[PDB]
Amino acid sequence: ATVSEVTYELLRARGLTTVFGNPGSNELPFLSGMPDDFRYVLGLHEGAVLSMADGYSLVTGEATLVNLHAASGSGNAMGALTNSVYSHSPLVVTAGQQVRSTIGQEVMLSNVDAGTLMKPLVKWSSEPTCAEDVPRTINQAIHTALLPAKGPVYVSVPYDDWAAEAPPESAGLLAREVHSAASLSGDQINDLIETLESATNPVLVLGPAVDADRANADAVLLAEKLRAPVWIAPSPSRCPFPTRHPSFRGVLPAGVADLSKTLEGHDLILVVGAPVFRYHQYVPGNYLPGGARLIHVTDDGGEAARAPIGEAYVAPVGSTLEILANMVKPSDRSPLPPLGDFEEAVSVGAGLDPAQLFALVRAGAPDDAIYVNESTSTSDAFWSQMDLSHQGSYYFPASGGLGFGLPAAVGAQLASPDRQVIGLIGDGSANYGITALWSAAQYKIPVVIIILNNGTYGALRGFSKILNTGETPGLDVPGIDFVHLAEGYGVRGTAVATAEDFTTAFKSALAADAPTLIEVRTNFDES
Amino acid sequence: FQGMATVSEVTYELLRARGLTTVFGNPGSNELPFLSGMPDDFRYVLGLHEGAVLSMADGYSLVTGEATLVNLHAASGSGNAMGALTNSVYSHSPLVVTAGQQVRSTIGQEVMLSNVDAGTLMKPLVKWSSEPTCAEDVPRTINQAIHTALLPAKGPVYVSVPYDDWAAEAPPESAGLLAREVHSAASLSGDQINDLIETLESATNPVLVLGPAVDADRANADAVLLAEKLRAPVWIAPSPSRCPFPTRHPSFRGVLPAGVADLSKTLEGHDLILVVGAPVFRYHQYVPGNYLPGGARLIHVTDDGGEAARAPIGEAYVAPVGSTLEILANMVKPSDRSPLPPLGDFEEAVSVGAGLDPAQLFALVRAGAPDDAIYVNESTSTSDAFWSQMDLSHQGSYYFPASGGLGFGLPAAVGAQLASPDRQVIGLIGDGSANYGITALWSAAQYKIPVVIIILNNGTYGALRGFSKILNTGETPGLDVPGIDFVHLAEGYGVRGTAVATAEDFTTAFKSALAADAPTLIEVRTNFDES
Amino acid sequence: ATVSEVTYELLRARGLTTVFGNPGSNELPFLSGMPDDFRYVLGLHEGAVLSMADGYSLVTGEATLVNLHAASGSGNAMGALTNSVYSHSPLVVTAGQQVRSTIGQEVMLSNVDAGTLMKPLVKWSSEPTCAEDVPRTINQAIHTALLPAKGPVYVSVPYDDWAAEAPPESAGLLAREVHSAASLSGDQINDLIETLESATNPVLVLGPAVDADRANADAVLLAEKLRAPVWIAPSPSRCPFPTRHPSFRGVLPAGVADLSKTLEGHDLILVVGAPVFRYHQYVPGNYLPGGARLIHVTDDGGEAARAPIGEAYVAPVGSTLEILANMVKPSDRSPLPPLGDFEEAVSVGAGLDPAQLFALVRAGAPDDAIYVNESTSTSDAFWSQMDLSHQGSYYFPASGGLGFGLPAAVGAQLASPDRQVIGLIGDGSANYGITALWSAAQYKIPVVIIILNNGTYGALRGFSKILNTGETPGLDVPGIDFVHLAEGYGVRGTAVATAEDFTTAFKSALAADAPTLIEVRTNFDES
Ligand SMILES: Cc1ncc(C[n+]2csc(CCOP(=O)(O)OP(=O)(O)O)c2C)c(N)n1
Ligand SMILES: Cc1ncc(C[n+]2csc(CCOP(=O)(O)OP(=O)(O)O)c2C)c(N)n1
Ligand SMILES: Cc1ncc(C[n+]2csc(CCOP(=O)(O)OP(=O)(O)O)c2C)c(N)n1
Ligand code: NA
Ligand code: NA
Ligand code: NA
Repeated sequence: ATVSEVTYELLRARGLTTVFGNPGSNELPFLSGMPDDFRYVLGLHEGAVLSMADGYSLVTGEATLVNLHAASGSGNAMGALTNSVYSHSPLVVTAGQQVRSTIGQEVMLSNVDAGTLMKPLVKWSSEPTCAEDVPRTINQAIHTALLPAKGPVYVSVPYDDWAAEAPPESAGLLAREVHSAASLSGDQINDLIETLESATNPVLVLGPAVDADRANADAVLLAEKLRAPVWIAPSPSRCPFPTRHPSFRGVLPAGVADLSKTLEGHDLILVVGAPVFRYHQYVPGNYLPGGARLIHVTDDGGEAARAPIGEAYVAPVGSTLEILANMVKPSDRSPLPPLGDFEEAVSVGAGLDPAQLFALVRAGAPDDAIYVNESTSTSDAFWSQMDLSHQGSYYFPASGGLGFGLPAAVGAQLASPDRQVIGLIGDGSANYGITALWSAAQYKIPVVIIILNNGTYGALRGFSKILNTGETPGLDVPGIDFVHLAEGYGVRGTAVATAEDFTTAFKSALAADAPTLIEVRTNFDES
Repeated sequence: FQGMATVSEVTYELLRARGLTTVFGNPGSNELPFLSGMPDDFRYVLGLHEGAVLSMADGYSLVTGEATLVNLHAASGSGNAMGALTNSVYSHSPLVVTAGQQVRSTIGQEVMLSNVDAGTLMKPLVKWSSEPTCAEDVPRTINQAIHTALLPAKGPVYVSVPYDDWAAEAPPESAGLLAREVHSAASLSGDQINDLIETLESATNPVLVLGPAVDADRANADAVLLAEKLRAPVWIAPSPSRCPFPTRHPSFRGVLPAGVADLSKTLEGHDLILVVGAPVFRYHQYVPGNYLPGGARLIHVTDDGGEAARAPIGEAYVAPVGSTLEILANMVKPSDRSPLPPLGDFEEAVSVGAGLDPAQLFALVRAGAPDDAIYVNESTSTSDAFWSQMDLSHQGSYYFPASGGLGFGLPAAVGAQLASPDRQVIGLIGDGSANYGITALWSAAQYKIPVVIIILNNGTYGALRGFSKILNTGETPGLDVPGIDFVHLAEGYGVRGTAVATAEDFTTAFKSALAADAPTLIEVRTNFDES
Repeated sequence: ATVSEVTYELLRARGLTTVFGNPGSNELPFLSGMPDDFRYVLGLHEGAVLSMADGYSLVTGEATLVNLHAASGSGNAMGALTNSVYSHSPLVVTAGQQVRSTIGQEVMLSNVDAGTLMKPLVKWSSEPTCAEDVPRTINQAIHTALLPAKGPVYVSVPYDDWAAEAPPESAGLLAREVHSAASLSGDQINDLIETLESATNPVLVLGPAVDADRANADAVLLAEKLRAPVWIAPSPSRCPFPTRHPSFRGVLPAGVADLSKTLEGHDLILVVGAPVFRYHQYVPGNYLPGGARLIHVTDDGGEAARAPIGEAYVAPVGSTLEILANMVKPSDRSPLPPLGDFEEAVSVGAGLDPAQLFALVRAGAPDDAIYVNESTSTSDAFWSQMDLSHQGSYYFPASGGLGFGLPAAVGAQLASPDRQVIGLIGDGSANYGITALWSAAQYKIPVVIIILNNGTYGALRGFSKILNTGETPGLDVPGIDFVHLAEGYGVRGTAVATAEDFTTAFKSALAADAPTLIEVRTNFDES
């Protein structure tokens, strides 16, 4: 058996039968041995490749294989790889390397220190020391990617290694499983449940790891038992809670003073499956309101260690929430009132207000749509206006690395055969991942992409107000036709400027067997 | 005192002092405080994508020779530029890349848009990288960054600055920083010359192999004079990124093949290989055999000590390529050989197919294009065609990505053109390559940069079909890129584009494009040999 | 309140009141603010300091603070720090750095990239970006060091930072706790207990994490229930099991072929709290014997991912073993017979055979002595001849980094007020940590150090036989008088070459209230 034959038998064994790639000189020898039950998904650009892989991974929860070209290809993906770290995405990224004997002379398409290139992002990286060790290195890469705290891994393989004889002890590799402890001490539970039934006025703050661990329902049950309001942790990348449940209050602001002012009056903040906290704008003050204690539950030891306040429990979010939800006593307090009806959304301007666009999307879109959002200035509008209740209904770049949305939408859709993925991309964001449109065309991936085109980097105009920087060079991106870009990559696109035309183009796009792009002209509030 | 200056005011006074008045950027939360203090004599060039930004900066740098400033956003923006940065390393391009970082007190908690270990992110590419330990040290860190970028062996440097540092009071002793110069020894021992000239006048049949650093050091003329004096054939070192010699000079023989056995077979018969301004060697395809032909000794002259150390054969001299070549050219004795005959006429260029053969397209480009065009090439399968068919005779006439990192060509062309007020830049980009830097077309449109971009569209990754023959890998997934309209992409970014499939229509579209005051794209349908 | 005042209030809060150090220019400002309830332990050499800290940490289980000097001081400790990684030792190593404004100009005693210097060893390293962040960086360092998988952390602090005003939000830091899930799913248990009661002829292989988690008793109960033989995993750094219990069989050989041949006949290898496996000598072949499946239980996800065979469970070793021990059914199989008598130990030679010296040590030493071993060629002798029956009775350098033994003995003794620590150091090993004798003298630490002096690097003569390298330069270390070295550092020393004189010197040394060193002349088998 060759290193290639054993590696492929192993990827199949682990469910990595979808490969996202942009190929090169040094990866043809890997790709040549590829079996017929595997599918290769080509992207024209490594950032798109990797972000497509990321979206595919987020929807499935499964590890996902990426194959990139040398240093130039791996480098082009570093920006996207940041999002994978904070989204706890088990991408397994393999890179082709030049013939093993020639790397030292730095011949053309040598990756010099391949283990260093992708640090400090990836949890783990290896250039195996010999062809023999390539299969076990890939086994270790996969187990490592799926180990709490989940995350991306990188393996650089010299192209001549694939042809080498595989080591005898490789039937051994296939058989390997690695399990995580899926709970925490019985003693440590009774402390959590005492503190919860103790609290006079508690609040749940929920992060992406609740959505990742498919614990939306157990979060709901725990909010019902405590009659507790529920906020989403700041800078959210996923939606961990039904947005029209009585307990839902929205997203905490990502300012230190602003977040503590919002939670004023609560004696216990229980934060589940989020860092404490993913602040953004620098607005200094108190982490907590007076007379408040914070309990913190996370898969990520890094998150628990680096928090500046609180009592953390490092444990699986799924299990913990399931246990607490099924064992806390219903409280005395009255069940919470139903939420106000959705605020009314008028539009005065040449185009649509984001608030109105999202209300039109709510009315038109399937009950079980998946929304891949990368529309930086429209957050307040989205949350005040969307009705999400399925697991896995919202994805946003977890480190605000732009060029996630368009590609992640395509990848999410490929993973989601019976759920409609709708991309809501700004005109700025779309340019970082535009070539993923070609992949949707080629592989007939029926995504809907909505470009919110306000002619500007809106969120950066928002910041030049808070930072008193004023009229800075390069806030404006005028003169982009996204219909021309879509047709350039073989995707059918229409431009739209009124509610009636949008409702039409959207109803149409949801019916389509093919990728569709709608360019909406949107208005930016210049206060 | 009332002579109180901010870190921003001193940094800007310094960038002006050093000629870095052109800034390439894609902005973010953490860079607005830098950009806000930017003066009026400075120009910001926005790119929609950091790889495009940085490749534009690279092109601008290659034409001028000067250090060039880039400003990127945090970890996500810096990471998007790692691919492009590889080309900067092998092209010895003095890019100074600054990145915004989150407020200094908040980086440890890893708040949103924290770069965690900013110094590690860009290793091992950049020669040098710093996150200064305080606001006070930001000006000197940037001074050091610039001197370091321009120091043999030239290359890219990275500085991550927390955004709150710009507003901090600058250190007292900063008039001192401006006054700073750093000079490199621009020559080598008199004794060491007489060894070079003895070995050269010794050789019964010597050959010059020339690399990018001859073009970088503006030594094209002195290389010519040296080839005239030795009546020596001149080859370009393999996997060239620049053209260091006139391609229609008597001595010109073309590009050495980038295989070990193939290169040594080509130089068979020569007793002295003098390699100037190149690694030994930038091989690509693994074709094993002898590094040198029988009876041959290799002299190797390079600014780069790394290149001299890592070479697997040869006697190297680490010295400035410019000076060395100037000295040798002016002091070697005319040899007892006949001056070399003029080159044959250009081979004839017929095209059988639905489109143009690259050899015919390049012959049409030769006939249409000004004497002094600059060509930015990123067309991987068309190399033999280019060299057999182009008449390059001026410094700085050819750029190709120095680590074959694709997404250099389109953006580097735009940047090269911005730097090149009196010379037409012509991009020759494949349909594959163009997608890695497509957004640089927007920058050309916005800033009214009169580049001509020729997409050679053969519907495929041609050079990878070339490789699946040599590597016996066969029908591999993802060799084909069908269903892309570059005219639609150009018009999408506000560049005027036409598609063309015959010599008559190409000659027309090209004559027109060269007259334009605006970026123009010609999509040529080309033929790929499947037999 | 200054960064120094808050840092000290925090170290006290966390029980880090014992500080091991070698001081310099850049650490005086930290040390000056040290309170009276704290003790500083000076070592003359950073390797010794850090190995002393390691020994102190191993006996207590607690995180332990080290303070080193700049790049030259930190560099001198890199070797010792390797042992801390593989011994899962929560050392918190702080280093002084030059004044923050002057680091860039690389003035004298600048650490250039302090975060890079100690990678890839330490789990985690920071140079805080400002004085304000120094207390939280140290809080994060501590939590990180104690988080499964435990290990060393490094923090470089510019000396001017200690004097800076501390941030408002510092009462917050003190209050912080981080707990680990101290168990694993009820479902995942029933799989373990089925597989164990299933097996016709199972074997326990035990590693250092059993001793670290104070699970010696529960390992015993589980071996009694399965009437199972117990081996220690190869290259052991701790003793996880009573050596005179019926089930005890010794240490597995650290060769691939040799280990699988030893376990031939077993259908289930359960490995608890060790890597799979810590091989040394390259003796190639089959990882497992035919018809064998390996279950692997570890706190370390790194250990579980990189293993080349086995079904791994990443979980707390203490809990797991306690659960299994209390819930597996007693088996049909006959209770195991009492062990063979200790083999006879005669000596023909100018000195003692190691086997005879260890039998003299067995007879003379308290039931509950702690042995710190760094005697590379004497392993077979130690295990065939010692009666260890208590938690924390054996320590050996976990990456065979020499210069652990002498210092770890001193540190172990300082931590161990009512148990006698006995160091068994070779003449080779002793030179790497000799200066720790000074620390024992200064702080009146009643360690007993036995130098086994065979005039040679014995284990390297052992290897030049297996590697057919022959008479290699530098196998011999003649002309060293350890009595002169002891007295040089203010420790009482005697040299000894017969059983009768050893029994005398040893009886005397156990009576001492002061460090004592015995140099025994030993014989090396050149066969
Ligand atoms: C790779 C990368 N480059 C730059 C940024 C900075 N950035 C964040 S918000 C923003 C504006 C994006 O514009 P658009 O998508 O149009 O959103 P809008 O604010 O207009 O709703 C930019 C450029 C980033 N986060 N990531
Ligand atoms: C960033 C990057 N990804 C992948 C490669 C591998 N590669 C080498 S040539 C090539 C095909 C591009 O060819 P194209 O521009 O279509 O020109 P042609 O081969 O048709 O002449 C690719 C993808 C690379 N060099 N750089
Ligand atoms: C820091 C370090 N350097 C070198 C070695 C290699 N080494 C391992 S065993 C050994 C010899 C030590 O001999 P000694 O302690 O006298 O014991 P003996 O072999 O005679 O039992 C050496 C040099 C090592 N393990 N650690
Ligand atoms: Na916008
Ligand atoms: Na092509
Ligand atoms: Na010895």
